Amino acid sequence: SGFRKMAFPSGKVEGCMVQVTCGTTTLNGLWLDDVVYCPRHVICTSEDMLNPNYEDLLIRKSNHNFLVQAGNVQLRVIGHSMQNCVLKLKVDTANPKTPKYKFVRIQPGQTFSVLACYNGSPSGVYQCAMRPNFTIKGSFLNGSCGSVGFNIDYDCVSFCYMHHMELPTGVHAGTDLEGNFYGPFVDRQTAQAAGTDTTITVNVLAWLYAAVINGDRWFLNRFTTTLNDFNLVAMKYNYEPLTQDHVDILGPLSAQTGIAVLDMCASLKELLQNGMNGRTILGSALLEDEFTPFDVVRQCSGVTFQ
Amino acid sequence: SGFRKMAFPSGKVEGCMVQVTCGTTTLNGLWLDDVVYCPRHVICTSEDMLNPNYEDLLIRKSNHNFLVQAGNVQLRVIGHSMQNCVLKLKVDTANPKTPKYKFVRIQPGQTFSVLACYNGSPSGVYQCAMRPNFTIKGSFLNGSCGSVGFNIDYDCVSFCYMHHMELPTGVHAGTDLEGNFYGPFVDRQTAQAAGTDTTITVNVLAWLYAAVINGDRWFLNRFTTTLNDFNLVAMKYNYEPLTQDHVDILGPLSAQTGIAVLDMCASLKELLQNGMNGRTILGSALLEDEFTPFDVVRQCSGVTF
Ligand SMILES: CNC(=O)C1(N2C[C@]3(CCN(c4cncc5ccccc45)C3=O)c3cc(Cl)ccc3C2=O)CC1
Ligand SMILES: CNC(=O)C1(N2C[C@]3(CCN(c4cncc5ccccc45)C3=O)c3cc(Cl)ccc3C2=O)CC1
Ligand SMILES: [Cl-]
Repeated sequence: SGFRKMAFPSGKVEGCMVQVTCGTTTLNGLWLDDVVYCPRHVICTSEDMLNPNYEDLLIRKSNHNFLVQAGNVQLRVIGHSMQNCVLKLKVDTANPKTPKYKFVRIQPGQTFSVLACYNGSPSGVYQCAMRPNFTIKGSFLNGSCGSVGFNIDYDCVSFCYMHHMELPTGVHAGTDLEGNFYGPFVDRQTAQAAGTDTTITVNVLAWLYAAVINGDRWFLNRFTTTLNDFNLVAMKYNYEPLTQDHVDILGPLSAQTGIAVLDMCASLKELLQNGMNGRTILGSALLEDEFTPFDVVRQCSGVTFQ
Repeated sequence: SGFRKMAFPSGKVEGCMVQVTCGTTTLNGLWLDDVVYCPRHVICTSEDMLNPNYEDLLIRKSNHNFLVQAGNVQLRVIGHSMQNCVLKLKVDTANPKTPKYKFVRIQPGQTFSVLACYNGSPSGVYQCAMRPNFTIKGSFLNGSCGSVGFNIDYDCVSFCYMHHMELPTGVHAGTDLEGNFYGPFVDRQTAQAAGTDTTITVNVLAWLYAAVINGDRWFLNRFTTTLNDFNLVAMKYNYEPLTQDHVDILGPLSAQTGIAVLDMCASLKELLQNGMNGRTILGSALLEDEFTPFDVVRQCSGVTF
């Protein structure tokens, strides 16, 4: 019993974190095999950030201008290249702690663990979701760039995020491990803003199923709804549209609890209209949207507390 | 910017988790140097759990009855002994991944990271607090016993909790690494319950300071209070009493924000009496009490390990 915001054990990622320095700029790097991946803005000064010409800044750099530090050991940079917004530094030593890994690009609504790092040293681990507006509500200070997001399903680490910047509303933007940004963001200090965010409906439904599994049913009602009528209500509360894909995805949780997806949608419609009236669901007074259907299945018991 | 429930990086603890099997019972063990620590109930059958005489159950076991597995390698048990509610299995190999460590017993209100494990394999990491009623609001299933709680102080892992059981309300009970339970619990299948819980006042105040540091200031007011008047109100709402030690502990956060501790206490009094009126603090409609003053300072400064 219990339901917590749970991160993957971070050890496999801790053994990959290094410090990358170019002149006066220092940030974090991810060392996998003989390559160190890091944000390309490590070659920029604060003045370059308004309209940087990365190709022009990079061509003036040699391998020996990049200082990579792994623990207390200096790695030797033997090559460099840029791939989108990421810099790939070829080093003379393969990481002996390199886990089994893949680079995966995630979709909005998907969750991941973040290992926040400073100066190549891990400081903390927390759970995050890719918001529908392609930002993440992380906890990062100056020096955290190059910190990564990942999932570890079945002992293989799937790296999905590298941290690049904080927007004016305090939310965060970054790229996949191929340097492609999530959202319409650029690694430029030009005026940028997070778009209006919405609630991840499929995740709130998954979390309502987690509460039924753990033994709570107070929020259920005798009603059902159509998918279209549910979406007309959801969008009035700034909730993302629920698609047939989301309904299909919620199938296993629906079978385990015996509550049809559109019946759970009717409960969600009622919760949005009435609020909680002093009650909580899994220790929360707000409807949680940062647990996916997959996260609920992973954490919750396979036996519903009927 | 941003404020998340953050755990310590778990790698140093991951390298210590092993699987311990005694007959049909399998649970987790902590392998430090040449000793594997685990809950002593690993030696009980379901019937034994009703009224166990652990010394009598243990005397009937030999070293080979304990199967310890580290990854895909079997560890050879060369000795065994009991210390309170923990079983210490002496093995023939010292853990090459043993970090610098200490066993520490924590007080209610203190937070720690839990590395939830099943079959000796880590599955997740989360942050939680020792409740004033000595239980923890964890997330554990059958097979999680022997999972540990810890904090990191520079390079040293301070182990503070080992998981033993789940109470009827779904909350959890366990021991320090010396086998002494937190709370009036026993490792027996008998009628036991979590007592009435209270809110950790010093932690709520720390989290209000974290919110101010992050730009959430709507709850601040021109008023102040005395410590005694605040405690009379806090008692009415099932909040733990605030002591002069708690006030001293909140000093740095008070200096950084310019909001005196008793000034923040007046803000907390108004929130208890009136609620939030449709507003949230750090994305929460409830007053959060699982962040200590130290956790707030650490997350708002980026302390590394
Ligand atoms: C909040 N940002 C800023 O004040 C500044 N900034 C800097 C930066 C790099 C570091 N960094 C941060 C990343 N995460 C958290 C942070 C917290 C507090 C300060 C900075 C942080 C950035 O955002 C950056 C990178 C890129 Cl690719 C594009 C633009 C910027 C940028 O705007 C200084 C001007
Ligand atoms: C909820 N518990 C139970 O139904 C049972 N139980 C078993 C147990 C050992 C495992 N375990 C659990 C530990 N954390 C989470 C759990 C989730 C779901 C089932 C069990 C869990 C226990 O509590 C145990 C240990 C001790 Cl030292 C004292 C008594 C018990 C005990 O009562 C079965 C009867
Ligand atoms: Cl995805």
